Amino acid sequence: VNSFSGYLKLTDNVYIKNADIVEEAKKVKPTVVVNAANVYLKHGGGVAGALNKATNNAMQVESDDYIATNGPLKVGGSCVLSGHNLAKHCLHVVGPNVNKGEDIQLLKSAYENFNQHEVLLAPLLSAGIFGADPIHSLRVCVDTVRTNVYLAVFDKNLYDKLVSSFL
Ligand SMILES: OC[C@@H]1CC2(CCC2)CN1c1ncnc2[nH]ccc12
Repeated sequence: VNSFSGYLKLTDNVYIKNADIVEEAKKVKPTVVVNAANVYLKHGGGVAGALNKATNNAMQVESDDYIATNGPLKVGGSCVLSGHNLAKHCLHVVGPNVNKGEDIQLLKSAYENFNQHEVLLAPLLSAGIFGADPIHSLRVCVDTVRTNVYLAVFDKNLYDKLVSSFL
């Protein structure tokens, strides 16, 4: 039993809800919140910009030190950093950005990072400003993640469409 509330159950382990991931994380304070990151951890817009603003830019400060030490992530890769005031840990995961020409096949690799954590609050990777089809992002998530994932979908039109089209 965990403290996630109001989710629709899609499969044995994947749940989905219409919610702002920032407000969800502040309420639940999960062990792991997933960020929709880029390889430079420049948290400018989308989910990443929203999560960072909620930390008063502390996420960006920590991220810049991480990059200065380790260099950029790989597309499809991830790193674990602090969850600041939002969660115990933030898993920064790089889904492909279709608007940069990145291979959509790397989306499965991105979701595989979730399997290293027993429970996560997460967005749909590569959705939104990353330019991939959110219906596709959901299918890959369901077919790749085996740990317990609670998906926060920002757009009502998307959320209702995601639910009504789910196979
Ligand atoms: O697939 C990620 C989706 C796609 C997006 C562009 C249209 C809606 C942003 N995003 C979010 N998902 C959950 N919580 C969020 N909080 C702030 C942004 C955000």
